[PDB]
This record gives sequence, C-alpha cells and structure tokens, in this order.
Amino acid sequence: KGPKVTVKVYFDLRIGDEDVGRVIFGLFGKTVPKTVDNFVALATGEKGFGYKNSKFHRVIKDFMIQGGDFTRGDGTGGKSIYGERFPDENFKLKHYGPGWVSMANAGKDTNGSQFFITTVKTAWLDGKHVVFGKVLEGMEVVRKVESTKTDSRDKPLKDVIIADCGKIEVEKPFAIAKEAA
Amino acid sequence: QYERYSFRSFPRDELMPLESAYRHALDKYSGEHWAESVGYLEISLRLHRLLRDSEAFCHRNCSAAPQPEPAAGLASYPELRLFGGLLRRAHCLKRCKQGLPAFRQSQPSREVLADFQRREPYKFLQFAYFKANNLPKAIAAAHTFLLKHPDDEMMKRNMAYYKSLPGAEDYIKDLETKSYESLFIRAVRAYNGENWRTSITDMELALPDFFKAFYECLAACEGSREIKDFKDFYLSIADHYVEVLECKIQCEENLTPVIGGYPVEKFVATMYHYLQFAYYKLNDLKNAAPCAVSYLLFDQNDKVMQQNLVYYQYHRDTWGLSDEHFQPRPEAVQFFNVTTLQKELYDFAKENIMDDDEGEVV
Amino acid sequence: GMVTPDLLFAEGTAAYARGDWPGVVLSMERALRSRAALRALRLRCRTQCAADFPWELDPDWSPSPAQASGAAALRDLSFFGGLLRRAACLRRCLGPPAAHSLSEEMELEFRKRSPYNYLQVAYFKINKLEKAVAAAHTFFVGNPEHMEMQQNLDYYQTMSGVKEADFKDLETQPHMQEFRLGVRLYSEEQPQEAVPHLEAALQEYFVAYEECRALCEGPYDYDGYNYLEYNADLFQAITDHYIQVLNCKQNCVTELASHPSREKPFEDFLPSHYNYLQFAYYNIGNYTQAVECAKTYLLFFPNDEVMNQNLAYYAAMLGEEHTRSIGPRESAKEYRQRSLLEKELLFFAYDVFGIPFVDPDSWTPEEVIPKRLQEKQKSERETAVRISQEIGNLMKEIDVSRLTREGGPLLYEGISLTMNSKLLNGSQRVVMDGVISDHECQELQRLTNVAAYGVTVFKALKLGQEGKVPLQSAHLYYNVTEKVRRIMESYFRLDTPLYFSYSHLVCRTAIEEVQAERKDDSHPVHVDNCILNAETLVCVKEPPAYTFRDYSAILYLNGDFDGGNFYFTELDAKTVTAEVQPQCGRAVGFSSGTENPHGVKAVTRGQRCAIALWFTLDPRHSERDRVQADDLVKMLFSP
Ligand SMILES: *[C@@H]1O[C@H](CO)[C@@H](O)[C@H](O)[C@H]1NC(C)=O
Ligand SMILES: *[C@@H]1O[C@H](CO)[C@@H](O)[C@H](O)[C@H]1NC(C)=O
Ligand SMILES: *[C@@H]1O[C@H](CO)[C@@H](O)[C@H](O)[C@H]1NC(C)=O
Ligand SMILES: *[C@@H]1O[C@H](CO)[C@@H](O)[C@H](O)[C@H]1NC(C)=O
Ligand SMILES: [Fe+3]
Repeated sequence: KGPKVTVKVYFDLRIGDEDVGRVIFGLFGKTVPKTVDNFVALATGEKGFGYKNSKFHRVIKDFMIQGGDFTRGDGTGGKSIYGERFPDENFKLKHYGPGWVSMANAGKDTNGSQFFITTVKTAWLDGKHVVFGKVLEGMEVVRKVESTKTDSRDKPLKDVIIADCGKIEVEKPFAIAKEAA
Repeated sequence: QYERYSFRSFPRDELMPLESAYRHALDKYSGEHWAESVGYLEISLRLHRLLRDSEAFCHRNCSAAPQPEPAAGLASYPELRLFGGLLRRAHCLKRCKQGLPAFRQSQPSREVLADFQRREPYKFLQFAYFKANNLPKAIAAAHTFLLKHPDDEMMKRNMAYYKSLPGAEDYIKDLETKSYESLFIRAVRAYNGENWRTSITDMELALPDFFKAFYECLAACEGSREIKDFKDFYLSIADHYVEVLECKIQCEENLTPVIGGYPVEKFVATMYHYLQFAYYKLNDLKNAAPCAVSYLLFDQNDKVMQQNLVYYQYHRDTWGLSDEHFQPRPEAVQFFNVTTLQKELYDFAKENIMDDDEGEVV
Repeated sequence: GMVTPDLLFAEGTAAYARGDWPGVVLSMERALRSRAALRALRLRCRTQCAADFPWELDPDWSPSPAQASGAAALRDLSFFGGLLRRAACLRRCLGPPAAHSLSEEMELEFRKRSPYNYLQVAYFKINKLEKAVAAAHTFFVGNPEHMEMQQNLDYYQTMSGVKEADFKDLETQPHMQEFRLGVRLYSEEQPQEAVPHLEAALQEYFVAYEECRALCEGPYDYDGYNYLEYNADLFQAITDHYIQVLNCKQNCVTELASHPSREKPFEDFLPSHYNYLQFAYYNIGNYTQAVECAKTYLLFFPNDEVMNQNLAYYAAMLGEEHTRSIGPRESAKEYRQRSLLEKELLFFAYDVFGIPFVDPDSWTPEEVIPKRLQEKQKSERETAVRISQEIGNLMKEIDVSRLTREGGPLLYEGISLTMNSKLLNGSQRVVMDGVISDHECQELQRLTNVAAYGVTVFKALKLGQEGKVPLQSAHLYYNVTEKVRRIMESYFRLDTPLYFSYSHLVCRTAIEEVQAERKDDSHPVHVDNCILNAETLVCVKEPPAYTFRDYSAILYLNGDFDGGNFYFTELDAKTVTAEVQPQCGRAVGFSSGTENPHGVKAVTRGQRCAIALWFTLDPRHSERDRVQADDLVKMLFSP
C-alpha cells in the first residue's frame, strides 16, 4: 500500500546563470494537511511572500539540500501563513530514501518555511521532522544541484535560484509506493 | 536447549538482557565460531521463554481478581467505577511485575520480539548445529522452522539435503511444542486403536490446557505501541485497542496444531466430535448429549449430528435425561462468545474508526 | 470551511502593518467569530453524544468463579465495545481534526486580547467610535496596567459622542459579571437588588462548570521528546491519560473563580455565594430561604461557629418544626459528592503512582487522604513553624534581607563557604567548596566521557542497566543530585519544600579551528526566570520562558582548562560584578530571578564538565522523570 497524493507543485532551478530542468513534487494532502496548504500557498504566492527567487543555502553532500527561507538568506529567517511557527502534526511517514521532502525545524513545534530534500535513507531523523512529500520526477536535477562546489559553511559558491514555482492540480488521488526515488 | 529449563528456580548465571545475548550470538556466528554461538543462541531462546512465562504468571493474578463491592454512593457514577477498577488493576500489575527476575533486566525492543515470534533464530541454530556434528538437532531445528514457514525455498533445500543423508530419518522433532498437541496426538492414536476410555481421558485432559493457553495468549497481546499521532482521549484510546484487536484475532489460528503440513481445521469441534463418538460407543448418553449440543453450536450446518440430536430428543424419556442436559458446555459458550465478539468488533472498527488515507499501488 | 483563527489573525496583523483599516477590522472580526464558533461546535457535539451513549454498566452479569479468564475477557470486551462506539460517534461529528489545534503563542495572544487593541485602533481610524470605546474598555479590563488605553478612554469620555452605559465588556464570562455587580449592590446596603443577581450567578456558575468540564478530554501531554521512549501498555496508558484528564477537570474550579482585575482567585467561591445570599435574605425578611441557605453553607463547613450562631438565631426566631423540615439544596449536594469521589481517586493515584496533586478546595475532609500522605503533610507542617522560630531569634537579637534568609547549617561535614553573598557583591549568592571528593569527580568524568552533551539521570540509569556505562557512577550521580538539592534547601532558609525541575550533565569541547576572530561572547548574559531584553533592561515572566524556576546551581568537576569563567552581570548586560573560578567540587548557588543575570565566557583548549541544576517551589511543575528514576533506583539496588 501507500499514501495518496493530492496536489503537485513544480520548481525551476537555476545554478548560476544556467538552467537544469524541472522538479515535480507530490504532496500528501489527506495525511498531513495544514502543511501541504502552507507549502502550496508559499509556492503559488497568494499573499505575495513566497519561494519565488529564493535560494538554497545548505548543499551538504550525501545528506540533503536544504532551503526555503526568503526573508534573509543566512538561515535565521522565513515565515509561514499561520503567523510565525505552527506545531508538528503527525509523524506517520518516515524517510524511506532519496527524494522524500520534510519540514526543517529548530526544536520542537517550530515548523517554519524551510524544507529539505533527502538524498540517502536517514532513519535517525524519524520522530523529529514531519514528512509531507515525495520527489516524483526530476531526480537528476537534484543530483546535479547536490554536487556543486561549496566552502566550509555548506553554502554553495554559485547561487542556486528557484526561478519559478507553480501548482498543478490532480483530478484523482493515486497512491505511490513507499520506496526510494 | 529446553531440557534444563525451570521457571521458578532459574540459574542466575545466565540472567542477561535478551538483546545483548542475541548480539553476542550473532557476532560469534559471523566470526566463524560455532560452539559459542550455539550456546549464546540457546541462552537467548531460554531468556525469551522465561520472559513469556513471567508475563503469564504476572497476568494470572491482577487480571483475574475479584473486586470488593464499593460503597452505595459510588453506584450512581458508572464511569468512576470502571476507571477506578482499571486503576486498581494497573496498580496490581505494576506491583506484580517488579518482583520477578525476568522484569528487572533491560526489556527488548519491539523489532527483536517480532523477530523472535517469527522463529528466525532457528536458521542460525540449525546451521551452527550442522557445522558442529549435531545432525539430529539440525534436522529438528529445520523442521521447527519449516512448521511456521512452509513457503521457504532455501530451508526446503536444506531439509531435502538433510533427509537424503542416511540415519537422520526418525529424529524429526518439533523443538517448540505444547502439551495439548501431544495429548491430542495420543488421543487420536488411541481412538484409531479402537480404544475408547483412553481417548476419552486424553481428550478431557487436553481441552483445559488448550483453553488455558488460548486465554494466556490473548492476555499477552495487550502490549505497547509507537506514538505517531496526538489525538483526543477517546480517539487515541480507540486506536491502541484497534491494534491490540488486530493482534488478538490471530491467536486462535496461531495455536492450532499442524499435522502433515496442514493445520487441523475446527480444532475444538474436532475434540467435541471425537468425545461424542467415544461416549456414544460406550452408551454414555449423560455425557454424550452435551458434546453433540456443543458441536451443533460450533458447526451450525451439519447433517449427521442434527439427526443424532433429533434421535436423542425422541428417546428422551427412556434414559432418564432431563431438559437441562441438552445445553452446551460453559467453556464452549465462553469460547464462542469471546471469538464472535472479537470478530464483530473488528468488522465494526474497520468501517468507522480506521482512517481512509491509503490505497493499493497500481 | 471554517478557517482557523490564526490564519485570519496573521492576515489582519499584516493588513494593520500595511495600513488597511477595513482589512484589519474585517479579519479581526472574522477570527473572533471563528474561535467562538469552533469552541461551541466542540462543546455541543462532545456533550450531545457523550449523553447519547451511556456507560450502562452490568451489575446483573455475575462473573463465573471457576472460569475467571473468560469472565475477564467478556468484561473487557463489553467496555471496549462501548468505547469504540463513542469514539466512532466523535469521529463522525468533529470532522477535520486539524482545525481545532493551534500554537501556544496564538492562545496567549487570544488571552491577552490583542485583537481588541487592533480593532479599537481601526475603529478610531474609521470614525465608528462607539465600537472603538467598547473595544478599548474590553482591552483595558483585560489588561489593567496599561496607561495608554486609559488615556484613550479618558479622551473618548471627554469627546462628545460616548455614553456611560455604552461601556460593555465583550469578553468576560456571564457568571462573574452578576457576581461582582451583585456584591457591589450588596455593599451599598441594598438587599432588594442583591438576591436576583446572586441567584443568577449561582445558575450560570453551575452551567459554566458543566460546560467547562466537557472541554477537558484533550490530547495527552508528553514531556518534549519523551514520546519516542514511551513503552507503556494498554491499561497503563489508559490510566495515565485518564488521571491527566481528571486533574484537568478538577483544575476548573480555580479557573471559574479568577479575574484579570485581581491577582489571586477568589477564596471559597460557592460558600461565599451562599453566605452573601443568606445575609441578604435575612436583611430582606425572608426567613425560610435564610435558614435553607445557612444549612446548605454549613454542609460545606460543618465547624464554622459564627454560621452556627446565625442558624441558631434563625431557628429561635422561627419555629422548631419549620427549621427541621427545610433542608439544603440538592445541586450543592451532587456537586460535593462528585468532587469528593474525584478527590478520592486522585489522592489514591498520587499515593500509589507518585503523580502530584494539589487540592483546589479548602473544605475537603481529611478522611479522603491516605494514611501515607497524611504523614508527609504532618512533617512539612512541623518544619514550617520550626524555620519561622529561627528567623524570630535572628531578628529579636538584632541588610536584613542578607541575614534573615541566608546562612544555613550546611548539614554535611567537609563543606565550607569560600564566598558568601557580601563578597560576591549581591543578594542570594553563595560559592561553596568541597561538596564531593576527587573520586566522585573522576567517576562522573568517566561516565560522561564514555557516553555523551546533556545526559540526564534517568537516561544514565537506563544505560547502566543495559551495560554501557558503569552502574556505580549512575548511582553516584543520583546521590550527588539529591545531596546538592538538600544543601540548597538548607542554606537559603527555605520553609516550603524544594522540588526538582531539570538536571543534565554536560561537557563543552573547544575546537581549535573556529577560534580565529572569535571576538563575540560564547553565551549572552541573561536570566533564567524571564527573558532579558537589550533596550529597556526589563524581563517579562511569560510562557515562552520558564516562569516556575526559582533556584539554580552549578557544580564543577574539573579545573584543567583555560577560560570559560562564570560571571554575574548587572541588568545592563555589560558591567561585570563578580566572577568565580571553576575547580573540583565548587558549587555556585544563586536565585534564578531577575536580580542575578549571569553569563559564561568562551572556553579554550581543554575540557569543561559541570552539572546544571534547576529547582522549583511549585509542586505542579516537578521533574516527571525523577519518579521513574526513583523507581529504577529502588528495584536495582534495594530489591
Ligand atoms: C497474585 O499475587 C498475590 C500477591 O498479593 C498472591 O497472593 C496471589 O496468590 C497471586 N495469584 C496467584 C494465582 O497465585
Ligand atoms: C454466548 O453464546 C451466543 C453467541 O452467539 C449468544 O447466546 C451470546 O452471545 C452468549 N450467550 C449468552 C447466554 O449470553
Ligand atoms: C421568600 O422567597 C420565596 C422565593 O424566593 C417566596 O416563594 C416566598 O414567598 C418568600 N417569602 C415570603 C414570606 O414571601
Ligand atoms: C547512595 O546513597 C544511599 C543512601 O540511601 C546509600 O545507601 C548508597 O550506598 C549511596 N551510593 C553511592 C554510590 O554513593
Ligand atoms: Fe542560565
């Protein structure tokens, strides 16, 4: 069995001055609401502030590529639609492998607006972060952006910019296997 | 491994956590050392059996304990009565658990218990036995593993290899056995040996042990869970019990003996059928009628027993049989109630409480 | 669907920041309506199908004596079937479960009545001044220490267009409004207008109590990340959750009797209602109601002498048969009986499972407390008057605050005072040396080095049980924690007992590769009780900080390292007042209030290891992991 996807959002990545491709996320709206809604609202920019022209600030090799802040790029910023932070909802899904998205928090019940795309099976993060998505396509784009050169602070020397971000509606919730990729 | 085992007087030299002994056994197994691995695996099996026996003894009292009648003023508030009884039972369980030696160690995780309930250590046990000149023990362990898992390819291959070797053709013994299975085997053997009294005695002995084992296995399934959602009071205590019921349902079919590679269907009905026939052949109606009533209770759609019961009803006024001798046995009624209630409760629960947010991947 | 209050609140705050008054008023009003609608829905259907499915109970079913196991199984099955039916109904009603939960900050800003501040600003900017004065009065009633809103209220009162009767309160609950108004009328010697308001106050009090008891079945409260180590069975988790629910239900009597205009909940609310009622009824001339109210008051307090004189006087005035026929009121009897049963159950749970409980009622008879608990209350009452005598002897022979609340015996021998509070330039300060020897320091160092770096005492005991860390060190840690607790309690002349809040053994490692251009301080100067600021040098005792911590202590295990000092600072967070030098066995004990801002410097090459301890004076906020630590200690070493 598996969870049912409900909506899809696409990201356009630009490493420096070149384009790489498209990433299509699948978000579980029936298992984890109030988080998919936040991600979709930020992606489609109903209230103005959003992921448009954002940046990736952690490109840690072999581990993940974390980004999502849009107020300040140093990693001490970012806000949601529910004020500033909202509590963790439920840890029903685990980090089953590469390409599973989650919500980066700075403690307990401190969810903000920063996600991270996992690249290896990180089972020691279970029970601490909430998982709400899966990278359906464009895994090679994630592989290409993961390998960029970085200094000692994990920041990429060449900027990675989310050029565009939209939302694709799904007419039928279909299940996806709880596996890698 | 189970020859020198005693629940009461346990040797204190081998009292170590199950996980540590299993880890040591696995490490020695990977290191191409056989005798030490065999000893450590046997110790781990004994520790697991000790934990199960300690759980059964802890639930013997506490759970089956009468409650003194409360005051008159408390009778108007039922919720307080129910949850006060629950608190008393929980306190009794907490008091009883601390005294036993098996509960003062580090309790294993749920995955280790799941592995031990799948009889998986017997693979390493049989391999190490074969690599140490213990062929009868090797075939016994292979048969014990294959009884629980009759769909394994490699284990079937090693079983066929072992069977080909001369000599090891009569040592096929199941290492995880129960008393009621053996008693039933002797009862059936005597019944086929046209002997009635011995079969009657064996069946009447074997029924209470099966009931005791079934109730202990039911009581041993109310365990813990992994927390992954934070809901209200009723909605969160109605999911733990859904998992517990899922665990409880399989206990009837996990204790059914398997002979010839096929489990015996309708075990209790089979006992009552054999008992009824044995009593009939001795013309003991006074003890033969209730067996027929119980069998009709279990297998409602039957033909020969319905005609039997009709015939007994026709000649009721000749053997001096009253009207209350056509009632089912109390133990059969309890078994029937406690199985029907569980199945109906699971059917109800898997329509309204179980969340619908998962599908079949196609 | 009904959108959550926090989203509307955020939108309204953003609109207020941008400067769109219609937007902020619209969003704030929508949020205010939605919160009440959601609460009403929860209450309505929880009550409706808690009453739809009763608990039934089976007294006719007598369990079989011989077949105990089957009887137990059936008795469990019936109860769990009823539970499943109730849960199914609740799932059918409530629908989306994610709309009812919101963060703690949002509940805080709804308690402080900020949307009324925004609404009054917007309404003044829109020229709808009637709603403006209504919102301003509501906010001022909510927060009584606000000078600005007083100025706006005075301006509105002077400016023409506001009427005296338009000052309505839109947030205070009904049953409290007629109580205060009724008491004010009674104070002016007007008993004609006093009885109806007080009788109403009774009725809405009972209605509000019943409504508030039905909103307590909420989510279980785990201690941070302790739901990853929760290994309780079915019948233990059920009882833990129900004990928490019972505590929450019994805590409503102290919430129904509190107002923001006062700093302490009213004393004996319902008995005071009946006392005022019987006084007013005697004043009016109605005697039967006076006698009935006197009897239903004496039901609660049966040894009150003055009320007995009043009852005897009324009985003498009236006839004996009349004063014998009339009795108390039934609702008070039912209330008392249910509360007594709940208190009995909670006291049994406290006695057995060690789950703390503090009685919110002063009329509780001593017959409901177990004998084990009644001895612990006897000892703490003996030592409360013992301490008050010593302070009396100190003063009778005699800046007071530095002499009559410090200078304790320091029970354990081999312990001296390296610094007192005077040399340390401040109050509530001490530096003791030699609480433990070098063997203890080495053993704790090995314990923290083997496995690491905050490690609690419960986790250390668990690791010692598994076999990773030595058990003797895990017991020495527990013993030193208890010894330091007793030392801290004794030195500061505490009379009420000192409880445990948190404790973790930690180690700081100074990596020599990040030290370049590390001019910034390693840890900012702050305070433990409140949140120290950097502009107005004032802290707020607010929920995002820990407001229950009172005393703090630090115990050092080594002195082989450079830097990493401990210094006390003034409120300006700049002027260093006193510094201490870490060594072996040195303990720094200070009160965790706003008078002791502290800070730790930056460490260099070497190792720094210390135990940080925090204590509370509130039995409600205790270390919930210390009960299990004591349970483990009892069975491992004293079986
Ligand atoms: C259960 O424990 C109690 C100890 O209070 C003991 O008296 C009782 O015999 C035990 N139950 C059985 C069936 O032995
Ligand atoms: C147990 O037996 C049957 C079960 O179908 C039914 O009569 C009932 O559930 C139980 N019997 C009694 C007398 O309650
Ligand atoms: C006293 O009050 C009750 C109701 O409040 C009323 O029924 C009764 O008539 C009053 N007593 C007299 C003497 O009127
Ligand atoms: C800890 O204190 C207890 C006091 O009850 C004592 O019996 C025990 O020996 C002490 N253990 C250590 C390691 O100090
Ligand atoms: Fe501090």
